[PDB]
Amino acid sequence: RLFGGLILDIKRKAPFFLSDFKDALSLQCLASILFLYCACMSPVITFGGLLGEATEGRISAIESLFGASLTGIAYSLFAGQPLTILGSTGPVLVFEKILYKFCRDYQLSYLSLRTSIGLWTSFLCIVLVATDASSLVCYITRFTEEAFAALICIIFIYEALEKLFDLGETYAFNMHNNLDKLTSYSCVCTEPPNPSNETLAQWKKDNITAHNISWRNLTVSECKKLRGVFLGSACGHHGPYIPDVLFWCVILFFTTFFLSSFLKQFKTKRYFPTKVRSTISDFAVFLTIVIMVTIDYLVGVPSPKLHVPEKFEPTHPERGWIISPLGDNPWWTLLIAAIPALLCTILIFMDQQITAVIINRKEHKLKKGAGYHLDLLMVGVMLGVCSVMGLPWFVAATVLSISHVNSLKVESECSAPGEQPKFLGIREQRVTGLMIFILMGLSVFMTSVLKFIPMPVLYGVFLYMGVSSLKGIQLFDRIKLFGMPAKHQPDLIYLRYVPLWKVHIFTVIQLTCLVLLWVIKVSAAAVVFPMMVLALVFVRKLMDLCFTKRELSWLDDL
Amino acid sequence: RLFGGLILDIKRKAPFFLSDFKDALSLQCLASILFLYCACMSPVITFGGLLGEATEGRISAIESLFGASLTGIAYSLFAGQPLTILGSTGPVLVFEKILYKFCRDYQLSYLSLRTSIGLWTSFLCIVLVATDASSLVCYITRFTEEAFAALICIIFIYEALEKLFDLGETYAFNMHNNLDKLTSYSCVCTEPPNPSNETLAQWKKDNITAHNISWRNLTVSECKKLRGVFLGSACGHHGPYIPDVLFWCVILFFTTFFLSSFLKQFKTKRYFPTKVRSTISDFAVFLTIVIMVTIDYLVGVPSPKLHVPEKFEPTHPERGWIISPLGDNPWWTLLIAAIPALLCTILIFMDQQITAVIINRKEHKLKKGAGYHLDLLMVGVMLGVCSVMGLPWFVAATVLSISHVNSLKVESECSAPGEQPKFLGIREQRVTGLMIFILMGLSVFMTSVLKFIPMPVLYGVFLYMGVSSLKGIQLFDRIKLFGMPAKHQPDLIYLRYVPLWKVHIFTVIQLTCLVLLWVIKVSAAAVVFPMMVLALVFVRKLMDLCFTKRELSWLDDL
Ligand SMILES: *[C@@H]1O[C@H](CO)[C@@H](O[C@@H]2O[C@H](CO)[C@@H](O)[C@H](O)[C@H]2NC(C)=O)[C@H](O)[C@H]1NC(C)=O
Ligand SMILES: *[C@@H]1O[C@H](CO)[C@@H](O[C@@H]2O[C@H](CO)[C@@H](O)[C@H](O)[C@H]2NC(C)=O)[C@H](O)[C@H]1NC(C)=O
Ligand SMILES: *[C@@H]1O[C@H](CO)[C@@H](O[C@@H]2O[C@H](CO)[C@@H](O)[C@H](O)[C@H]2NC(C)=O)[C@H](O)[C@H]1NC(C)=O
Ligand SMILES: *[C@@H]1O[C@H](CO)[C@@H](O[C@@H]2O[C@H](CO)[C@@H](O)[C@H](O)[C@H]2NC(C)=O)[C@H](O)[C@H]1NC(C)=O
Ligand SMILES: *[C@@H]1O[C@H](CO)[C@@H](O)[C@H](O)[C@H]1NC(C)=O
Ligand SMILES: *[C@@H]1O[C@H](CO)[C@@H](O)[C@H](O)[C@H]1NC(C)=O
Ligand code: NA
Ligand code: NA
Ligand code: NA
Ligand code: NA
Ligand code: NA
Ligand code: NA
Repeated sequence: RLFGGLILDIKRKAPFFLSDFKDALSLQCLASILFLYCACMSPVITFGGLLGEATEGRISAIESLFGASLTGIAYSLFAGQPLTILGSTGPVLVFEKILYKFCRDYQLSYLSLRTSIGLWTSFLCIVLVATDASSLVCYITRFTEEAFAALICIIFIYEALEKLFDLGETYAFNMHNNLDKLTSYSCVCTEPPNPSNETLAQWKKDNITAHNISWRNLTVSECKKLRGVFLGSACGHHGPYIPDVLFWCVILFFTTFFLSSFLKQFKTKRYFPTKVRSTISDFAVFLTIVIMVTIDYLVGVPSPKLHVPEKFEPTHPERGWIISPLGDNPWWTLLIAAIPALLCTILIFMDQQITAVIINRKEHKLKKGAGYHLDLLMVGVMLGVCSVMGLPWFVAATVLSISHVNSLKVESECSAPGEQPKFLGIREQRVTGLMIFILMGLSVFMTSVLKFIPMPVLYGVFLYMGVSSLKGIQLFDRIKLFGMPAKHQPDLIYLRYVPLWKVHIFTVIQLTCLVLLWVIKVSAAAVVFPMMVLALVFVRKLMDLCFTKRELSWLDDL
Repeated sequence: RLFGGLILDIKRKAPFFLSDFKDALSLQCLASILFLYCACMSPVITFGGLLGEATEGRISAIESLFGASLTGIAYSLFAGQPLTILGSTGPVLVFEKILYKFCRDYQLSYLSLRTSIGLWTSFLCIVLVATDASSLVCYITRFTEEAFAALICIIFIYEALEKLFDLGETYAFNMHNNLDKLTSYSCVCTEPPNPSNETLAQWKKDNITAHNISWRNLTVSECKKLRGVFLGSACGHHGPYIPDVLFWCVILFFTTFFLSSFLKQFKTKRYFPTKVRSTISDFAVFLTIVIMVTIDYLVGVPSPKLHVPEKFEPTHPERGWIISPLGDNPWWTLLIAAIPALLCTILIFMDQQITAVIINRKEHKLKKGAGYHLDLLMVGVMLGVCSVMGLPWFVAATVLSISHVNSLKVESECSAPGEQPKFLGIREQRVTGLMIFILMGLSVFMTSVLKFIPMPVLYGVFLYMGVSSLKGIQLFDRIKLFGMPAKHQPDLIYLRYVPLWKVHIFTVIQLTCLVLLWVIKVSAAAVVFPMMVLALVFVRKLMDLCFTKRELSWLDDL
């Protein structure tokens, strides 16, 4: 029948609707909210700023904030597994870059074509929900759901490190200064000899006379605007050297990670009460942020800070929030815009479904059942709504969702004569995501407070999340201690039943696939990256050949 | 009889003399030498500089280096337990200060009186060796040998941290600068209006005319010498702000400690060969120094460096190395100088014997026997020699000796059946100390290489040594997990046979004594600090009262 899977999922999920809200009456829920609000805001603002730069000021940060708030609210209220956090995906930012120049190349209107493409993508997603294609989830095995996770976590860690490495270019220090000659250490703005006729043109259309302007007062920004030349002993590539800002950022970045790691380990200590070993051990990354913000405020070094937009009206002065599919375009662009819609729908479907498969793993001991058809239906509906309103596209994010799940773990009480309380289950609820995405939409009113949060602290939090998300994957348990290392082995039940060289070959097979994914990740096919989930399944099928089925579904499997 | 204990100790130690040299044919010996050379040099130079400042340039760093080399060589060649490292104690830099005002307030010669006092102290030490008073070692129990270790280690850690905290005063950064106004950020030396008549006097006896001198070129050191005034936007309390030197020092200090801790943990890893898990796991703090020196050289920020003196002749131009007891003093100062000799001999005897008791603990599983009379005899002989030559006094150091012993530990090669390799014994030898104290005396020729070692790296090494020396003390094993904490307990055999509240009272008794030692450590009695070892024994005697002897020598004396 049609819509049969959706009806079955709604019937399964309906009984637990009230329990989903009632189960959120503990402190760990507020701890997760405060943990994830800051860690989820920063990517949204960065993506919004990048898209506004790429689109000449059409889709800026405020539209990204509003779209994220709307999509998160309507996903947390009505969906399947509510522990999935929708988040702005890098890939998208690629799809606009080719699009806008395309709209610049011929003579087309960007917003109308984008809205038509989004509407047709939403229609195709609804059709896919009708056909019940999500049953293809039955084909994904542990092989993919333990490679993709490792690749995404490693990429996240590398991006977190690269974001810190980038700070050295903007804030360049002096590699060779004499501490005895500080009396002769200054930068001065002077007029440029024989300036380029381009700059002369600039001055003329700005009515700028070289002679009358005082040059010895112009500050760095004004000097760069007026195209001046710096002449001094503290000059650099472009602009005076910035003293002691980079190393303070490095100290902030590493101290935040180390302090969070230390504070998230009081559930193993013994010299404390039971209400102090689980109240500053579940609040490890919110106490860290406050402490580091206070330290940064006391020291007073001007490190980069978080800028949240203050206005509420749209960025472009003529962007009243509605976009008809066709207002300044020929009628055939609607019928041509459907061609990219198939690719976009397939890509979004595969990304959302692989994230849902990763989240609903059997090791998390889910009690309330999960549904895949409703997730895709609501993702498509909000994709259409966001496309009509002129808002950026949002799909599931893997690292954020894994960190959300890991923050609601429930552990038992004993552990000294035993160890690390046995994991009993994930706290199943719907208030955490709703509150996170409500607070995201209200950040326009709390700008005066969010301006005190330095960026290196957020980068350290990102690195901590990326490192902590690794714990749990089965891949590493082989990769770490099987391929090369030593001779003796741990228990590792799968060995209790199979040859060692077979395990080596199995690990090598996964490693080659991971390397291939990394190589073709950036390449020229980053546009169609997640489509590769259609390739690992083919390799898994072509593995029963030189593998007996017993070894096959004993060393993989689950 | 007379000298009986010395004869017995010589008879015990004679058989193993050749084995002591032959057992030093492994790599761990060179590893210990390279570990301890740098960690032992820096205190010597710092103490020498401080004493030269306090004595107006009579006993500078070069005399300290030469005295340390001589004393270490003659102690390693002929002594008892050769794992004790003689080192310049802090207490002395106080005697040799007061003894300076004196020789001035009155009208005495410093070197002659100091030599007479040292000679009489050496004579009293030889008499103590003759009387065989070192048998009083039989009275020291585990109670003291586990406080005086904990107190010394904690003091060492605090001093290592304070040495880093001190760097903020010399290199002061700017707590509030505007990054847009770097075009107006400079310091300028200008002539001081209505300068003090003191400075006028200075200029007159130096023939310095205010008018003709150019003030806009004088550098920071020249400006401070000429008593100028700084007038600019980058000025501070005294002198221009130093950009990005303090935070680089902090990064060096903490990175060295973290990297050393990480590198000294490859004896637990499993994904490496057996010749790479014990060649960069016993060379953990010498690879760290090289890596951090290379990083500091590549970055190029002018952090403080290690200054080793280059000259070989004595500091004062008339200090030909010999000092007759009386050359410019009345003949009764020799007979009066004996009064402080009793106190100095008692103090040195108690310090050396408590260090020897700590080192020769039964847990280290010493095979070759130890002797206490010969240690004191040779310490006294070299104290007399150093006093005659005009060199600073050297006695045993606790943290350095403990780190020397811990660096020669021999571990087994079986961690799979059981656990971490069971400690088999301390490698007993005499080449390590001899080579360390030979290399210390040759540092005057390798100044061009030692100048590249930054000081924060050495402070990080000091902190690592102070932290690692804590591991092993029984005190903490109670202090950590008995007094306040939780309800359940580990095995801890002493409990297998006694009341818990008794253990609490026992720990409280030790804590009160430790607090008293800390309080009277600085006080006004730091001169007579180690004499307190005569007080803990009295408390130990007055503990059998409200303690049955069974509980007493089951929880206490091991
Ligand atoms: C670059 O600036 C120069 C300097 O004013 C200008 O060069 C003139 O170029 C035109 C032809 O394009 C000539 O007829 C003039 O004689 C040139 N000026 C001189 C002083 O020789 C011009 O403004 C800029 N050059 C170009 C090619 O636009
Ligand atoms: C920069 O502008 C100021 C403002 O006129 C001038 O520099 C000095 O500013 C202070 C404070 O306002 C006053 O003593 C005088 O206005 C200026 N002192 C002088 C010129 O000796 C000046 O116009 C500009 N500075 C330079 C170097 O051109
Ligand atoms: C401090 O400098 C002042 C300024 O030159 C001097 O003060 C003179 O003090 C003597 C007595 O000590 C008087 O006879 C002079 O008349 C003082 N000078 C003036 C100008 O009044 C002197 O060099 C210094 N002061 C002292 C007390 O030594
Ligand atoms: C500092 O001494 C120098 C040396 O005479 C002078 O400053 C300039 O130095 C450069 C390089 O030697 C030369 O252009 C001239 O010697 C100086 N230029 C000038 C004075 O315009 C000057 O004597 C001193 N500087 C000041 C500011 O007094
Ligand atoms: C330059 O001069 C013109 C005419 O004199 C004037 O219209 C224009 O506004 C001036 N430029 C600026 C930036 O005001
Ligand atoms: C100052 O002048 C006197 C005599 O004119 C001279 O002896 C003295 O050397 C000069 N000062 C210096 C530092 O040379
Ligand atoms: Na990711
Ligand atoms: Na990231
Ligand atoms: Na994803
Ligand atoms: Na010490
Ligand atoms: Na120290
Ligand atoms: Na000592």
